[PDB]
Amino acid sequence: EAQQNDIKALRRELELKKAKLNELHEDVRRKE
Amino acid sequence: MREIVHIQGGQCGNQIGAKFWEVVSDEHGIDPTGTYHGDSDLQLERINVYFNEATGGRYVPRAILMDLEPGTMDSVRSGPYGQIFRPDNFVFGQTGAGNNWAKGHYTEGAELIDSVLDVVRKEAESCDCLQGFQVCHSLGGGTGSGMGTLLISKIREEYPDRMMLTFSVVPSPKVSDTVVEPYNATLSVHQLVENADECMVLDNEALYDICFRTLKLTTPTFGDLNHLISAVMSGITCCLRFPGQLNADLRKLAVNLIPFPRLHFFMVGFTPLTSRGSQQYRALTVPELTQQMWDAKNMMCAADPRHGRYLTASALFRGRMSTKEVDEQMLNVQNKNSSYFVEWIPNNVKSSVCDIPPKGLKMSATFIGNSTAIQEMFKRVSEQFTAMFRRKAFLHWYTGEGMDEMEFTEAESNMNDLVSEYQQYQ
Amino acid sequence: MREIVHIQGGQCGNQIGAKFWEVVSDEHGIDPTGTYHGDSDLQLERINVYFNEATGGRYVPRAILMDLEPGTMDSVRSGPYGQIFRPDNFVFGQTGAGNNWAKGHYTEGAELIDSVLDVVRKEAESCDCLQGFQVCHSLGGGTGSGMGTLLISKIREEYPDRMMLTFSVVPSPKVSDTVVEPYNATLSVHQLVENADECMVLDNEALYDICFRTLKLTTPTFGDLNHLISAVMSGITCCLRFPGQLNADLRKLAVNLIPFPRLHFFMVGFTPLTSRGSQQYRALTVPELTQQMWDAKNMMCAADPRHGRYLTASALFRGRMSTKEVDEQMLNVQNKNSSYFVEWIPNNVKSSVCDIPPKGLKMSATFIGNSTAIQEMFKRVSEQFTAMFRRKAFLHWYTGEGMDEMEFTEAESNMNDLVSEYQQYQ
Amino acid sequence: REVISIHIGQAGIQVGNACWELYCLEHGIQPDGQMPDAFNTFFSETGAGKHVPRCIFLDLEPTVVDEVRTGTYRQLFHPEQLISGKEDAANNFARGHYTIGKEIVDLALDRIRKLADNCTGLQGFLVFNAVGGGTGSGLGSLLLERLSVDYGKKSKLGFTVYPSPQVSTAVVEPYNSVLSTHSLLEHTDVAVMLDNEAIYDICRRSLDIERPTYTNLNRLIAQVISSLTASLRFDGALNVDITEFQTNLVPYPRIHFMLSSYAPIISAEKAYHEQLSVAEITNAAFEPASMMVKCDPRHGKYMACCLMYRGDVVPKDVNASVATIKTKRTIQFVDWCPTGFKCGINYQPPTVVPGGDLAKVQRAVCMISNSTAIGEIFSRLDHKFDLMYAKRAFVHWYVGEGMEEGEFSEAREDLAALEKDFEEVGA
Amino acid sequence: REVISIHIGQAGIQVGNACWELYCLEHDAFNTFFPRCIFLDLEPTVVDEVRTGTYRQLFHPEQLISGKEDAANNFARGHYTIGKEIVDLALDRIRKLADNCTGLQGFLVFNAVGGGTGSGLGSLLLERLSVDYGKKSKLGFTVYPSPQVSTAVVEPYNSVLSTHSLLEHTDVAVMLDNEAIYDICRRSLDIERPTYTNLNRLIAQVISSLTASLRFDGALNVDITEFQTNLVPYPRIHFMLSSYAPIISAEKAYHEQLSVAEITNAAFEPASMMVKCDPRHGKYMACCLMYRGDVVPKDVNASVATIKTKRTIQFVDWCPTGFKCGINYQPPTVVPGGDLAKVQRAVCMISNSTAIGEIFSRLDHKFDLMYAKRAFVHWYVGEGMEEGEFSEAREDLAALEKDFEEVGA
Ligand SMILES: Nc1nc2c(ncn2[C@@H]2O[C@H](COP(=O)(O)OP(=O)(O)OP(=O)(O)O)[C@@H](O)[C@H]2O)c(=O)[nH]1
Ligand SMILES: Nc1nc2c(ncn2[C@@H]2O[C@H](COP(=O)(O)OP(=O)(O)OP(=O)(O)O)[C@@H](O)[C@H]2O)c(=O)[nH]1
Ligand SMILES: Nc1nc2c(ncn2[C@@H]2O[C@H](COP(=O)(O)OP(=O)(O)O)[C@@H](O)[C@H]2O)c(=O)[nH]1
Ligand SMILES: Nc1nc2c(ncn2[C@@H]2O[C@H](COP(=O)(O)OP(=O)(O)O)[C@@H](O)[C@H]2O)c(=O)[nH]1
Ligand SMILES: [Mg+2]
Repeated sequence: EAQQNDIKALRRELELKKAKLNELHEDVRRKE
Repeated sequence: MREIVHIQGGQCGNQIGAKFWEVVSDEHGIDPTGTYHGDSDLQLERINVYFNEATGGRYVPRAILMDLEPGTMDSVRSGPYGQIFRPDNFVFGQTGAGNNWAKGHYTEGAELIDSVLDVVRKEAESCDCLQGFQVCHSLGGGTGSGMGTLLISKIREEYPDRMMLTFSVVPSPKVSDTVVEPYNATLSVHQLVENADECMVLDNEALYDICFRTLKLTTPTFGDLNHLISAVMSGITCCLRFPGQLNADLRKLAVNLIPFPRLHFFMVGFTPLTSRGSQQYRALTVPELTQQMWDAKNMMCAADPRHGRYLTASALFRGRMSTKEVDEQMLNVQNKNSSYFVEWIPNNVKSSVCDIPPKGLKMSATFIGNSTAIQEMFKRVSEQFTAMFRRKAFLHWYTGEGMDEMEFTEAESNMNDLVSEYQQYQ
Repeated sequence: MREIVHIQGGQCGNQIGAKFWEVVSDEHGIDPTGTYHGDSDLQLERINVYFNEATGGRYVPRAILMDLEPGTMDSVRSGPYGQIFRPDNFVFGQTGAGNNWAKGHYTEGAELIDSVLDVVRKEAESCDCLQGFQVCHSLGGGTGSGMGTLLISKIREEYPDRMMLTFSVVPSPKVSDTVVEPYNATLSVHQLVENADECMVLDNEALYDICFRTLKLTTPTFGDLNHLISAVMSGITCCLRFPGQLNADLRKLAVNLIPFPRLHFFMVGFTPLTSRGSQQYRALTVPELTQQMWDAKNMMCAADPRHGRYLTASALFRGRMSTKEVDEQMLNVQNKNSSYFVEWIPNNVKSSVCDIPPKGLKMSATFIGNSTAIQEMFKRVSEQFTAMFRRKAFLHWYTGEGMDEMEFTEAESNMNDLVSEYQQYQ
Repeated sequence: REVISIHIGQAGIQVGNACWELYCLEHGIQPDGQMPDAFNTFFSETGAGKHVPRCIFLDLEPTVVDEVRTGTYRQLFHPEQLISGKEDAANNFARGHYTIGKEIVDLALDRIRKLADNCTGLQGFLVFNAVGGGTGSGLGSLLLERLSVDYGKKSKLGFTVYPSPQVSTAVVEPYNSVLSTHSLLEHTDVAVMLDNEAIYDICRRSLDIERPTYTNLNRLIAQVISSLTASLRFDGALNVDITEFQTNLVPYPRIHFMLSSYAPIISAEKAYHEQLSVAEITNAAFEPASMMVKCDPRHGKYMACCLMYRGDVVPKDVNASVATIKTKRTIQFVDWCPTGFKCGINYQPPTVVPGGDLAKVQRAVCMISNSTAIGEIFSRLDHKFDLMYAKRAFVHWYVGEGMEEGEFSEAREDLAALEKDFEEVGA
Repeated sequence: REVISIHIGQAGIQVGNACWELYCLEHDAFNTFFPRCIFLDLEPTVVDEVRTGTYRQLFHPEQLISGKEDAANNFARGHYTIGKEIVDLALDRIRKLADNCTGLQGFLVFNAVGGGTGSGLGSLLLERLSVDYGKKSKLGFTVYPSPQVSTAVVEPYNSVLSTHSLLEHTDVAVMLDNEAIYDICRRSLDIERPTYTNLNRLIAQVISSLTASLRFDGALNVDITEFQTNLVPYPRIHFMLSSYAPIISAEKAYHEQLSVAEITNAAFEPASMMVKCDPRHGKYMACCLMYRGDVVPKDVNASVATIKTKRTIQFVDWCPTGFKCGINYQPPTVVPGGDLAKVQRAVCMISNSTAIGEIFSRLDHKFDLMYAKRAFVHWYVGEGMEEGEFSEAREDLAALEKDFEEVGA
């Protein structure tokens, strides 16, 4: 059960990081 | 002109097809007795794609029911839109496979597949310019999966140039009805990767989940789930039946969403889907349709697309709408969520607009994303398959029927090399 | 174009917001069904600020209800104008905090606030140009104070460049509904001074005083209190919805009334507010609105400003008025009582006029004064906080949830230096 | 010859609503834009019988612009002219000069270019703004900066509204006035001040209106502009142009601030019982009970004065009347200037608009003078601006927008230097 | 004198459905059009909308050609597999259309290169027309895919493979994007939500303005052979930016004072080009100005002088006389339900420059990225193609880029 919690935490962190990355990419496109 | 022959297999195929012919007959304005009673002119000129004029305005569907148990045939014949089929098209065995893929693929199929092929041939050459065949079946059952799969292989041997659609449901461990689901689904996919043209993957978890969350139904019987699947199938072949500002046939969608020949497993979604209590609290605009389309909690598969990347995507729109709004919305979702899309492919979204909405609605949409998140289920299945096959559970029920150990190893091999190629292209 | 998304938290927030949406919808001529039935074209020009057109005259309010117990949600859908809210905007927990700021800010908030954030995001991106957010809540309860304050902090780090109004009633010893009022108020104010752009102090004691003398009501239920608060909220944002000879928007008011980033606690009053027995004997001119505006017994807080000094003040006038009269009245009340005003700022009063009165009156006004006397509440609350915390009363319900002791000491220090810093500029 | 008129801010375009109202009612054009050649200075002709004004309304808040889009004159104004932003500067000079100004002034410029290109003998521009706000102050100064670098030699008549000494509506307006004048100093060629308390007192005493709104204020401002452009629009016995004021009234390239007045502002009843001639209106134009800026020229000394005369006026008595003023000793002129007057007479009387509170007068005088009493107002502004700046009140809003503490001190000493400049020319 | 028009594809015949509506509404002057047309497509859905539409009796039944099944956004399918059975029937009709004619100026073709029918059998029709007639002009007004606005996925493959034949087959090729036209309808026509119908209406305006010289007598007439000389300085550089003025609504038109000087200017700003490219990066090689309606030669003469003396735009060092004017007397007509107001005079400008060299370079990367990983190539190869023609079409556009850079210097 412990490893299951690790899975559902790492994906959520991974998801937040991917969303931040998209924001940065969008800003570069607008600024260029 | 362009022709679609319908083939339904097994209990799942028959009941899904029953609801399908209900909604298509209403769209073309045909009564349960078989005679035209519609109002608009538009509903007459494109009924040959699905019907045949017999005599005295009797339009009979171009369908083939196929199973091994009479309960499904009698339930079909009993209900409304049951007396519109030709009784000769109810090709029907007698013994029954019963969730044994070997029975439906080697023993019992061997005496039925001859009769179905006779009917489908006579029904195929009856029309002039065939567009393709349309099959609805399952991958957990025996007479649906095994016989339907064998029928797919024989058909692709005879007609190798014609198109082929397969609406197939796959089993998931959260909704697991039979015990031998992995043994069936793994072998069934082995044949689907080499025989079908494209497969629109379905599942019951997402369907039950959709009716809970978005539709907020209380008792979602199979009728409502089959109603949703039918609405998807009507949306995918609305371009042939009605004029639009931009048309996209079956072949047109296939070439724009399949970048490599073995990468033909899709996810499907339908919009708009709203609760009955909130149907009047909403607008009907293209941006609203797009927000509900690209929601990951709206696919009709239990595979979250945000767990991977989209290779391509498709949006078939129906209704009087401005094409500019269509392209701007597709471009907007292509720029803001840049990481979820593949990089060495710009323009991962093909779009199309038809001018006739489904009956009762103003504007609808159908989404077909070819993502690389679909590989989780194949891994989600293969881990179960190995769990049984490491220790030969239930294996003798198939071995004493003809399958040898090399067949299961081959099915694992094809499953494993497939999940690696999805992982490669992500 | 300029847009306000509305957020109601807790039981206090839900009744205040309920009577608020009735008052605005009645101003814009929208019936309980939610369809337009007004006459003037002017009422349609500025409905984008608070509503969205759905279909066929259906206007839905741009509000989000957020609480923890379903009694408030069902009481909202029961009453009139209850059928206008979109049912999806009823984001909602199930367990209940119950007058425990730690339960409202650490345990139940951590799983509800992602949901309320997602609704707010859709409501913010659904519109084009945000003017600000509008949050109504209390400071004594738990599901309003702790959760709402966490929502404020989360939103401010998301959209940092937009305004934000929060209307908060605060506890007082004479109206003491719960026992842990200071432990909730002191921690809530600590977060408000560092997050909110501007706050509008309210209290229930002054509202009861208004209903006794000015309204002369027999049975002042909560409906009338919410009626007064709603009239104030409509009065301040009237400038964005209607044109006038001198328009003053929310940001224009904020920069004109806040001299220093920590001095953003205002006391509010509204005129005319007269009993039905004396409403017949009255006249409607500018001087009679002012000398009822600037009366100390009309403020909606229990902080008498003549026990302090005025930094700045503002009046928002509604109705066809002469701007010369408006300015000379502000000049007269500032020249006579010069001691009550700050000395190193001349012309302490910002004034504006709008040309649309509320229905039922010919001329009205709305006063917003940023005095220094608001520190009476901070000392008045902090001593009760100290009286329990010196002896560790009720502490374990806060401590055993995740909070430690330095949180209370830091909160004490910040509230204490705040009342100290108000006193220095005094 | 043509002159285009630009309006910035809430007060700016409201003033324009009264001006173009007065213009069409003077030249006999209905609000829809068609007649039932002197209109060529302000209206360009489509060639299909439709006349369009040479003006651009622009501001940052869409409220005041869109009642104009739906009033009676929906069809008079070309749509592109009525520029409108999306959100207001909110009484914040920096916000109008750097944050929001930088997006909107470039659209105004590439508009105003084709207004000038349609013109042939462009006499100049004339701008309307109130310095108390953020739009009229911030992007107004920014617009004047870019106008000076574009044209330079063309006149820019600035009819500005300064904040009143005691009657005020905003609280950060001392900051806005000082920073705005810092650039209005070296850009506007001829800048006319129009206070608000002075106009309030005129409507209270002269027009005997005890309850005036902004409508009457804007009405009489349009009357002064009409009296000032009649010399350009129509022929008279002795006319002047807009390039005449550049030379004849400002002795030094930094002293350009004029006190305006107009006579006779008389209600409908006094005119019936009172007499109009040139001598008494020449008198009434000088008394401080009829000035448009709260200052007293009795405390100052005149450099040069200007006198617009409208209606049935012969030139012999304007000379005799100005002679009587010079022989009086209540007002005195600077030692360096022996002659201090610039006179002008035009044939057409001022027309009246229905609904206004101005009577139909046979003759009128519009006086525009330059003095040193204007130095007292600027000093009066410095006391209360410096009053709050030392403690750094309200500075955090402007510096949060992207400014610093440097521009306050450097703008402060520049206008402080101007105080010393005014005192040394008066000696 | 007559000129016949061919329409290919979903985009081609919808453009024609608006173009012919304008021709009938506009009308011995008719002799050049009255129709001398052919619609042809592989999908029968859009052609048979015409067969039952309002213009049932207007078109002779045979004219409306229609295949059996679509090429489905597949250049190879519409050029090798399915084209081979319908193209022969089409051109063996167009021949007898030309035999009906006596003084044929030329043909004009309408196609979009993104699709399979517009691109594939477009080029196939062009190749048999070039070997059959050779000398007669064939004006091709094509629709190239936009850089950022896009509806298909494999359209880079189609656009490159179509261009390789559009070079040496058509005589005068006018680019038209969809984003640029969308921007035009958004900016000038202030239509915030446009559809394909509005685009096709103003495309017809451009076509009508360049054939009105044949139809009606003007002060300075210009034939189709005139564009052949005056705008293409090299046999392989014929790609024209288009523009039109005044594109204006019904209310704004009355308010503004349309004249010759300002519309000659407005037809030169990049805010009014029919192709998404910035000619500020390029240098004008030649310009052509069709004036319709109320035009005296003086103000058009004065207007080209002001353009030459401006420095916001530059010309090549080769042409001091870098213009070709043309004046016709009859004003442009209007369609009920159309959005363009009636104007005394209008200008359709067709130029040639090096800004077009940017669109090909922009196109190259998108095609290059997909081709490197061999995306979608298996569809085209199984249709009948090979890897040879993909790589060789790639190097043809590479040569064209160097060509524009060399001539522009
Ligand atoms: N004389 C005169 N002054 C006016 C009128 N309307 C507004 N004002 C003045 O304008 C000043 C404030 O500026 P506004 O024009 O109202 O607002 P703004 O300049 O656009 O600046 P923002 O409020 O930030 O948009 C006030 O001090 C008024 O004195 C008017 O009708 N006549
Ligand atoms: N301007 C304009 N362009 C159109 C129109 N219809 C389609 N297009 C363009 O055509 C391109 C795709 O080709 P289509 O014409 O739709 O289809 P096709 O050329 O016949 O090829 P197939 O789909 O295989 O039949 C898209 O990129 C659109 O931009 C139209 O009505 N007007
Ligand atoms: N959506 C849907 N799924 C069905 C229906 N009937 C059966 N299934 C699914 O089919 C699977 C069993 O397939 P089965 O009916 O035994 O196939 P067959 O025996 O080969 O005909 C189960 O997982 C069910 O969830 C139906 O009416 N609708
Ligand atoms: N003005 C007003 N105040 C209310 C109303 N209902 C509750 N309150 C105030 O709410 C305070 C207690 O907060 P509570 O409702 O428990 O907040 P919550 O539990 O966080 O939602 C009391 O001091 C009341 O004065 C109402 O209808 N109107
Ligand atoms: Mg097509």
